[PDB]
Amino acid sequence: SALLAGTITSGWTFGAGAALQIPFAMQMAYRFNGIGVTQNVLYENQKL
Amino acid sequence: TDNTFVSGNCDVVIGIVNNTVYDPLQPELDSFKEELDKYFKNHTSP
Amino acid sequence: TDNTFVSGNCDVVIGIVNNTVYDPLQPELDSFKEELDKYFKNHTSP
Ligand SMILES: *[C@@H]1O[C@H](CO)[C@@H](O[C@@H]2O[C@H](CO)[C@@H](O[C@H]3O[C@H](CO)[C@@H](O)[C@H](O[C@H]4O[C@H](CO)[C@@H](O)[C@H](O)[C@@H]4O)[C@@H]3O)[C@H](O)[C@H]2NC(C)=O)[C@H](O)[C@H]1NC(C)=O
Ligand SMILES: *[C@@H]1O[C@H](CO)[C@@H](O[C@@H]2O[C@H](CO)[C@@H](O[C@H]3O[C@H](CO)[C@@H](O)[C@H](O[C@H]4O[C@H](CO)[C@@H](O)[C@H](O)[C@@H]4O)[C@@H]3O)[C@H](O)[C@H]2NC(C)=O)[C@H](O)[C@H]1NC(C)=O
Ligand SMILES: *[C@@H]1O[C@H](CO)[C@@H](O)[C@H](O)[C@H]1NC(C)=O
Ligand SMILES: *[C@@H]1O[C@H](CO)[C@@H](O)[C@H](O)[C@H]1NC(C)=O
Ligand SMILES: *[C@@H]1O[C@H](CO)[C@@H](O)[C@H](O)[C@H]1NC(C)=O
Ligand SMILES: *[C@@H]1O[C@H](CO)[C@@H](O)[C@H](O)[C@H]1NC(C)=O
Repeated sequence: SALLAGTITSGWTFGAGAALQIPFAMQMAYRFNGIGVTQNVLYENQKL
Repeated sequence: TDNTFVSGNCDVVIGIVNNTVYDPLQPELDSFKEELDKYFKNHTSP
Repeated sequence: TDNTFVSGNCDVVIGIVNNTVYDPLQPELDSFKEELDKYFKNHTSP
């Protein structure tokens, strides 16, 4: 529960240090950048 | 405009907010416009 | 010119094609030239 709760509320920050909150759509936008897809591709398709 | 990039319009992005985005080229042309203005001003005088 | 960077010329790259590259600064100065032109035209009038 702690690992899963930290993931959805803080992304990878809680592993690197103190758990810094971040909106999940904002977090998923950082993840899209991680795979080489521009973050606007998330926001423009967030519902899908 | 250098820190950011543009895609689409405001209707699609859930949670978008309103704030000005600085175009650094604008004042670099505005002072150019004022330089142009004063050149014209002086040119009327003689 | 913002989407692309430049290196060398058209003789070395195998498979290079011909296509225009938009420079967004050009029209931003072109309408500045038209603004300038009408200023001069109006200055001839009086
Ligand atoms: C970010 O900026 C956007 C653009 O500035 C804002 O969109 C604008 O939102 C306003 C308010 O909703 C809207 O105003 C008109 O909305 C109706 C047309 O869509 C029109 O009928 C309205 O006129 C009526 O209402 C006013 C009072 O609200 C009365 O005084 C009038 O007499 C009349 O009864 C009003 O004129 C703009 O049209 C709209 N512009 C665009 C381009 O969408 C965003 O709201 C803003 N977002 C945030 C979070 O600040
Ligand atoms: C991408 O664009 C490049 C530049 O726009 C093109 O390069 C140009 O290609 C043309 C045609 O191949 C070439 O034209 C002249 O080529 C000779 C000098 O190199 C010259 O002798 C030619 O004149 C003779 O030939 C013509 C018919 O070809 C006759 O009508 C004439 O009367 C005369 O006999 C011709 O004027 C350019 O020199 C060349 N420019 C450069 C900078 O290389 C690319 O071909 C083009 N590539 C693609 C895939 O579109
Ligand atoms: C955040 O949630 C509140 C409700 O708790 C809502 O009123 C608000 O519009 C939301 N803002 C964004 C950007 O999603
Ligand atoms: C204004 O015009 C005069 C010529 O009458 C010139 O000597 C002077 O340098 C000009 N100044 C400016 C700011 O254009
Ligand atoms: C690609 O192959 C075609 C024939 O299959 C050939 O005509 C063409 O020059 C080739 N282009 C490149 C860039 O190798
Ligand atoms: C042109 O000059 C007149 C004065 O003769 C002025 O009233 C008008 O605003 C000027 N227009 C422009 C576009 O410069």
